[PDB]
Amino acid sequence: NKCVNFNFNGLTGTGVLTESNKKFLPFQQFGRDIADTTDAVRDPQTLEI
Amino acid sequence: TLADAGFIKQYGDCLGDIAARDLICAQKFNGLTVLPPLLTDEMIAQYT
Amino acid sequence: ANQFNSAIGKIQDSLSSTASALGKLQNVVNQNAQALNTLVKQLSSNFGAISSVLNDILSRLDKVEAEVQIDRLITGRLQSLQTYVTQQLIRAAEIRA
Amino acid sequence: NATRFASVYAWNRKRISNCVADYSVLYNSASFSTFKCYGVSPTKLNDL
Amino acid sequence: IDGYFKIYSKHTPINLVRDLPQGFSALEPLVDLPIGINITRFQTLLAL
Ligand SMILES: *[C@@H]1O[C@H](CO)[C@@H](O)[C@H](O)[C@H]1NC(C)=O
Ligand SMILES: *[C@@H]1O[C@H](CO)[C@@H](O)[C@H](O)[C@H]1NC(C)=O
Repeated sequence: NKCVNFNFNGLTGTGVLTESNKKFLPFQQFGRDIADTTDAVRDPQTLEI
Repeated sequence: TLADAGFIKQYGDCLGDIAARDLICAQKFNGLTVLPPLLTDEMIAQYT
Repeated sequence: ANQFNSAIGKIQDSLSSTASALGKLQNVVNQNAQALNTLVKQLSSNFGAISSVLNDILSRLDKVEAEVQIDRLITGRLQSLQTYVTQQLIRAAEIRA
Repeated sequence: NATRFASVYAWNRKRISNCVADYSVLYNSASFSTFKCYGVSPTKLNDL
Repeated sequence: IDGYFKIYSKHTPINLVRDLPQGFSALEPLVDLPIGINITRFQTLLAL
């Protein structure tokens, strides 16, 4: 809920992280928007989205 | 059917689901903006 | 009067029933939308850089090995804007007319 | 530091997984002539 | 693909006697393993 310089696994960017309702299936790690920009990620330590 | 009119995209919708289904949040997020016409759809109806 | 009141009646019925009546206006909204969707789609291109993502260059290469990759993305994205702004400038003249 | 390597003709492969890589160990060694890379820059390898 | 082999799969109940069903569904991944071999040929396995 705060603006941050995130890195997940090397996927460096800048954003406000927020809790997702997107139903990622067990195999998935990133989710992308029409522009081919990531807009969701499963956290590598605690697997919430 | 309108691809937005530049009105009030205050992240109440553009954070969450509609940011995934609507093209216009992706356009916004890539630095492309749509701006309102000076005269509202009420003011053109008044001149008419 | 009765012929006028009937004809204004058919204007409602025509606009209400047919799909095509406002096609000249829908085609402007469609061309404005298509070009913005294309200008966004262009961002996904490599242009010959190792990634379409600006951060995936800056997080894999040093401050010299990146500049050539980044200049490819600048050249490609800038020519994408010059295309869009040419289309919209030319299009503007059609709407002005 | 394998005792004896394979021949270039029969070249060996190892899958390295589920472990931490510290390439700065390799890069901080004086031992190598050659440490040349083709899709990453070696000092960034540790950030990834 | 390129030094991996992987399996995608799905289960659905249906009531068709001897024909593959009209409809649509997509197979999720179930495993990947890096066997890295020259495959050409295959056979199925079953029990009495
Ligand atoms: C590593 O992450 C798991 C959850 O995936 C957590 O339960 C565990 O406590 C972490 N490891 C250590 C050493 O704490
Ligand atoms: C795999 O083996 C077959 C049979 O000897 C041979 O025809 C084929 O060229 C080989 N392909 C590869 C990629 O080794």
